[PDB]
Amino acid sequence: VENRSRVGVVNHLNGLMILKDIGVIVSLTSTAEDNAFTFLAVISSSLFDPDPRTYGALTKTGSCSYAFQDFARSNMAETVTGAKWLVSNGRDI
Amino acid sequence: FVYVDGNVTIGAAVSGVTVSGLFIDGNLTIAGANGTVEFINTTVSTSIIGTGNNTGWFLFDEVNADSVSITGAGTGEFIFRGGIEQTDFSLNAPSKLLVENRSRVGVVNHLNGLMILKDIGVIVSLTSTAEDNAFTFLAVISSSLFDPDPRTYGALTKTGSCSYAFQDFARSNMAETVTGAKWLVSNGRDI
Amino acid sequence: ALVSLSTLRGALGGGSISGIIPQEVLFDQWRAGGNWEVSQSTQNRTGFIVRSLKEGIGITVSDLFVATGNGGYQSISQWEATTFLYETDAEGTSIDGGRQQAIAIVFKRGTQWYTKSGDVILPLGSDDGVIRFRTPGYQRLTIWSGAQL
Amino acid sequence: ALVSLSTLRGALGGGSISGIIPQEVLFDQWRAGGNWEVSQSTQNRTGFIVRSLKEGIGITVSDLFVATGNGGYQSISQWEATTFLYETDAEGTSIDGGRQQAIAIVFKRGTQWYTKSGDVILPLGSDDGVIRFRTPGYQRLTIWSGAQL
Amino acid sequence: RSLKEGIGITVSDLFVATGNGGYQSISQWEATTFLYETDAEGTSIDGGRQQAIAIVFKRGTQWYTKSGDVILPLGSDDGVIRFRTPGYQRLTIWSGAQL
Repeated sequence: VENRSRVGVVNHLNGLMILKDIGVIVSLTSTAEDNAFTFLAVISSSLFDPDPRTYGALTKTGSCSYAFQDFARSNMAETVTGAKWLVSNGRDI
Repeated sequence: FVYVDGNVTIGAAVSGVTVSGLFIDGNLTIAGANGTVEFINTTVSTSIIGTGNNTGWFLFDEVNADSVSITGAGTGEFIFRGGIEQTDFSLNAPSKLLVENRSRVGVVNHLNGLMILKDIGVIVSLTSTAEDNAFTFLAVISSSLFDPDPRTYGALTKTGSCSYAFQDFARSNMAETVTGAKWLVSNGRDI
Repeated sequence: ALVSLSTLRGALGGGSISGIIPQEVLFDQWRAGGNWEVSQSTQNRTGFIVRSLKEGIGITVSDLFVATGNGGYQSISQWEATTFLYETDAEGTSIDGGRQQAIAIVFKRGTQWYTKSGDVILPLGSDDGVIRFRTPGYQRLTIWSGAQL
Repeated sequence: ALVSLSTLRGALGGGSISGIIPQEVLFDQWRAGGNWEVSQSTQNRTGFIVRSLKEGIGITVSDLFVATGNGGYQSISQWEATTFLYETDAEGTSIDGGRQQAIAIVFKRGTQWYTKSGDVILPLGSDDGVIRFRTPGYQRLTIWSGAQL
Repeated sequence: RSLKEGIGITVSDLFVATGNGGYQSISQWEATTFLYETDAEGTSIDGGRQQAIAIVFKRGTQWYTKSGDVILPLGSDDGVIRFRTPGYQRLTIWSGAQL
């Protein structure tokens, strides 16, 4: 899924999901279990609606591996399951 | 190839229109419209203009334009996309403005309304002086002011008071001044 | 007609700046010995002032516990800027007046947030999605929330 | 455009003396060593009650700051009615201490009575005619009538 | 505000009035604490109230002041406001609008 100004609710229970260049996401939930085909990737997307200025929910309990990149969301505490991967380089500024 | 010599206007309360494959040699006024419009593969030799009361959603695709202007008390949603020309923008209205997937954009002015800059290769310059209201907010996403050639930075200026939120917005690293509530939309847990 | 006066600057006499008027007296008699209490009537009455007071540095500390016929007594010092002392047997006294407790409130108004100390109002700016609390170490901190009433 | 009335109540308000009421607990801990700050989201909320509670008579005193996500800190203690202290070469003998006054006020709003402790609003249940005032012995317990100015 | 500094001999006390009105007592209506020293000779110590602050606000052509949660009517808008507090204090006045 790519190049959209909005998307509704997303549930990931299996398979490979790539969310790329997304304006606003109402909420994301997933429960996929680690294997050779279940993975989650997010690129240039947010859970923050510019209006009326609220943060969308997030939840991931499954064990499937994943990797975030600029997945803007709440800056508060959080908790995620599965083996995260770091892709952001960190040489800038 | 098709050539048109004149102006095209969407009359008051019009809806359901669709256009494609035309080279319009004049303005394109959109006033009093009720939304549900869609332009494709079109060119304009002058400035698109919108005034009066507007509702609904408008779409322009691959619509090269010399400039764009929005005014009035309308509260519609203008959506842009594509194009290969350095277009200008200026929004003074309570409408909502969206721009995405463009290689360039000329000067940009933000007096009122809600402007969302998304996925722009380069911006010549940006400005903003709006005021706080439930319809006003400035948000930018994945766009840089630094032109690769001749390797310079476009200016930035925000003296108004409307809130805002930057995510992945490359600009002059030098210290500067910005006015208005800021949201830390991005996340640092992952660098 | 259009108007903006009827907004927070509405026709009211200005916000809700009101303190129980120092109304007439009702009762004043002092008692030693065991705990003592009296009662009054709400008939044709909508407020009272209580000034329970210590005298003669007695062991008992000044306190206020107020109840109606049904409800239980409320704790007043429990929401006070209490001050203790660092009573020490040391020959070189370091008995400081350590501030036992401190309490403050943060509430919302439209796109503005305000915190109030005593009667002074501290403006905090515009909405940003987050609040921050900073305190020194070795204390205990609690935070609640509730309706604005 | 149209604005929901309830939303207007978040902007307007006044007339009757008002304040916050404790309704939930969001965070609570005790910590020794370095200072420690916290954050709270402003989403769907309108008020917080924060208490800097000091245990024992330890080295460091209780203090409080407040700020938004990017605002500047405000020191509540900067505006108060503070009780000072000073010590001579005293050898550390028993001290009186203890609070002196318990002055407060009470008020009623239709279905329920109330009394304002600092800025926290204390429920007093329904109205049943009978009022109660309690304080230990050796105390001055003056009372008055009162009205919502 | 009137702040005694250090161990000032004169404690902090604040009295306010109108241009031609009587003095109203603030310290009369505060929830204070005290620390009386020991009867043991030589164990001298000093403490009490050092910071005092008051609020003044107009309601029409009248001036009203609030202490604790008690409103003391100073008087009408006679034109001037009188104040009194002991010495060795750093008297201070700000402009405070209503909310």
